[PDB]
Amino acid sequence: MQSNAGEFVDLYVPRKCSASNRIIGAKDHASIPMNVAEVDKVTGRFNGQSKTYAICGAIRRMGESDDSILRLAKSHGIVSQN
Amino acid sequence: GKAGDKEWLPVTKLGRLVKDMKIKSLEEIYLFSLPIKESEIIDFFLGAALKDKVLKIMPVQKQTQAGQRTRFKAFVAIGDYNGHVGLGMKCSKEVATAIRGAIILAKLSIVPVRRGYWGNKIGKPHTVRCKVTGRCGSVLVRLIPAPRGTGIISAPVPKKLLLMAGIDDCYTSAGGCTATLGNFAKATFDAISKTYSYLTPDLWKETVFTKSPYQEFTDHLVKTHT
Amino acid sequence: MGRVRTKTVKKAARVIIEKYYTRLGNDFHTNKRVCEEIAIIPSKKLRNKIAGYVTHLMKRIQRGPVRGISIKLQEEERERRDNYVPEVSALDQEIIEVDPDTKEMLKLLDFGSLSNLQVTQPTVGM
Amino acid sequence: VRMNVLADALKSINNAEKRGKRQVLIRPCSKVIVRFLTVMMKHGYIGEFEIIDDHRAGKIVVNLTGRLNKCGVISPRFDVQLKDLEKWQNNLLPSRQFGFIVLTTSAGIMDHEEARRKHTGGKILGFFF
Amino acid sequence: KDPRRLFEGNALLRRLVRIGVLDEGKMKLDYILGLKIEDFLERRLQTQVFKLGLAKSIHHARVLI
Amino acid sequence: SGALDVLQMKEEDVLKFLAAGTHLGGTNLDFQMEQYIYKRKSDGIYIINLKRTWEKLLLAARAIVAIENPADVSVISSRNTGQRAVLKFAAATGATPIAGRFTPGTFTNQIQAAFREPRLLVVTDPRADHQPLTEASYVNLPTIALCNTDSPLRYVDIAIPCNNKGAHSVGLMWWMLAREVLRMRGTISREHPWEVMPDLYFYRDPEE
RNA sequence: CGGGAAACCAAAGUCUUUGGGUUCCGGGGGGAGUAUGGUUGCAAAGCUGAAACUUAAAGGAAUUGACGGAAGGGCACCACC
Repeated sequence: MQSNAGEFVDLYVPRKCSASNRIIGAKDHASIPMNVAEVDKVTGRFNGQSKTYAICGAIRRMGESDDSILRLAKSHGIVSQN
Repeated sequence: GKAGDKEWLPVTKLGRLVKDMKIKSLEEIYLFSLPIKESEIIDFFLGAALKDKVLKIMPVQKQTQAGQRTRFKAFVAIGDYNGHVGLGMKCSKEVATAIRGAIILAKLSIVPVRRGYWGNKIGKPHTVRCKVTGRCGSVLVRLIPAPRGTGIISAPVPKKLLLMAGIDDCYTSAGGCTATLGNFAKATFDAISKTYSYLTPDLWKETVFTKSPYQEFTDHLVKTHT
Repeated sequence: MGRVRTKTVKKAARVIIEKYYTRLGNDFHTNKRVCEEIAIIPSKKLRNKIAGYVTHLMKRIQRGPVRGISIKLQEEERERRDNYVPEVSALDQEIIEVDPDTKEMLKLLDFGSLSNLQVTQPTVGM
Repeated sequence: VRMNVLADALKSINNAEKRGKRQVLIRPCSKVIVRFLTVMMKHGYIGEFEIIDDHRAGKIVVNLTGRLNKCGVISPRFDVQLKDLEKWQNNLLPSRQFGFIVLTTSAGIMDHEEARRKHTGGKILGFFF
Repeated sequence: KDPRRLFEGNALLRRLVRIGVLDEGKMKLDYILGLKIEDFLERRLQTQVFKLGLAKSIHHARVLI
Repeated sequence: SGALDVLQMKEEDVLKFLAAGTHLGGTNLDFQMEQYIYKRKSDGIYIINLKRTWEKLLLAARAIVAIENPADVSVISSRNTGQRAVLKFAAATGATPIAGRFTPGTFTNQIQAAFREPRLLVVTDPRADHQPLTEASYVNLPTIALCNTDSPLRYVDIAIPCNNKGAHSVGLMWWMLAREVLRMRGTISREHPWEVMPDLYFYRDPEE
């Protein structure tokens, strides 16, 4: 949303679904993401450091949010042979 | 002014962050898509310097045992002039309450508007990024971007809503029973709100995004009560 | 019947009992005195009607926990009861008896286990 | 039966993206479908696609992101006169700025921007944004 | 660059500027689009004969003229 | 694997699971659950993928850690088989509770006396606990859930396939979650075994 | 999902983001399927089908009472027993 002199105008840049790459817009409160903890490898020891995904109202109402998370979590770990 | 400010106290964590000066703009709420249940939140973050215009009064009624009943319905719109607006309809026993509640309802509903450039983007957005339409029970309003000086070409009621929204120039076409005002304003309200939903190519790329002020402020938003 | 206690009364009874159980009693005569000490009630007939219904409750509570009333002592009693656990029941006794496939469930799960086979017959819907 | 084949491919796509789908199998495909899928691709509105070869007419798999609000087809394929292109994009595009009208000209199936630059014109195929 | 746009655009601008109605950055078409009535109204006699003392009223001005 | 090793399967657990008869799965699959399914037993019944049941449970556990204030993860059950179960989970991990008649207007509706703003809901039957699952979707709160093969997938992100027909399957899975979360961001340390007997989770019930 | 004014509708969906093929009928309500000419019919009638004039609502859907010689309901010696 540039303006004349490369300036950034209007007022915000919305987050985009983690499954459908579609704008979460802005009053659709039937939607939320999901912070997964990073682990200090080895195992346990929750260390931050979120691995995070945002899922749209749409996907969730269509009886996905879950799987989407899995394509999301495995593709970037953890989660394997799902 | 001096009348003795109330004592808002918040039900909601979102509210605590706002009063604490932890949340400062609605954008945070909008990006997070936090629901807003306490009207004061809207009041503190914006609304200050936001003006509410009452659109309509028309009465209705329904039948009692021993005959009749009748009551007042008020249609209220709220918005600064830039980028924020809300719409609220209420029916109540008394005009004042109907208006007073309507305003509250309008504020809760406040919505983002994405305002854009008819084409050559100099000196900040005059119109709308794309063309967005909204329908409410057979009335449908279509907003179209227009060149500068075009202004809001809409019916008076719609012009008023679009005005508060902060749109400078826009073309409109309306189909359906335009007469039923509650419907027409509602559709236009849906239309404007749809601008944020449009994905343009500018938007195509993504983002660490945010952690949510709810999470960072979490302690802050569990005070010392219960 | 004709005497159905109204909420203003019934509420007070639930009320007192919640904050008064170990104080209150089995007997009308005494709670009635107690309502003077632990509550401010405007007419004597009301206070009587209250004492009376709350006693009907105490009589009932002291014979089985009653649908919506909680007191510190009753919580403690349930707490202690809610401990029980024997020799224990599964065992299940030497050797699990499987339905097979459930046998093939372990067999193809990389898992040793105790055994027994009796799993055959199909198998109608409804 | 079938009059056109493009219109089916486009619709199939649109319903895929509307569902929340990330792939589609269109059938049966054609040189024109490829060319249109291709113009879309150059611009970002779809990912990569693949023509599978049944011994028949073809089947395409399109992998789609989600930048696509709509890809429509215009029927019939009206003739356009260089200053009817200006009239078309306004009729059916979101802002002057973006979205493409894609037509077929003597010098190739192209988006109207490429049309304006070449300085040729022709008959209108469809659009997207 | 379109001979029609160039030849007539520049002319509209130059005409709009001779009368002071319009200014240079304006003085392109992108700016006339973002213009208004006062800008014309400001150039009539009447308001000038005020604007340099020689009337002291938009009033006086019109009866003077 | 992933996070790197020890965290994998452990026969010890695959033993508790098979014992508790989790994997047994519903005769009616349901479409969104098809992935969980390992194989269909003869005489109709499906074998859930314990390996899959396992890993997701861990994925669940991890999402429960990362919530900073442990209290505001709500473990929920109106089902009896899961009532002591969740009460126990809430005792160990921070985790506030919601058993029995969920009470409508608990997430929407400030005014109410069971008003809660969780940052994570964990539900045990998405069909029995449909109210909480719906209310949660009125206010942007993620959901872990107990799902057998034929449970509603609407508004639930993250499933852990179970059996939820019942027994100890509901007991063990809540147990293992609390066991897992205490390990992560907690302080069990040494994704080594339990001083707590898993029976402690598990339904009570009646009396003669 | 989405549609529709709703009742409803997996088609009445993919319709203002309005464009897959083709065919038919309607443009407030009455006058009227009437007059009149043509046509078909043994006949009874059928098809095509106006106007003058008349009139500001005709109509649809949902909502709620009122009311029922509709169904289950009750309550009272201003009801019966």
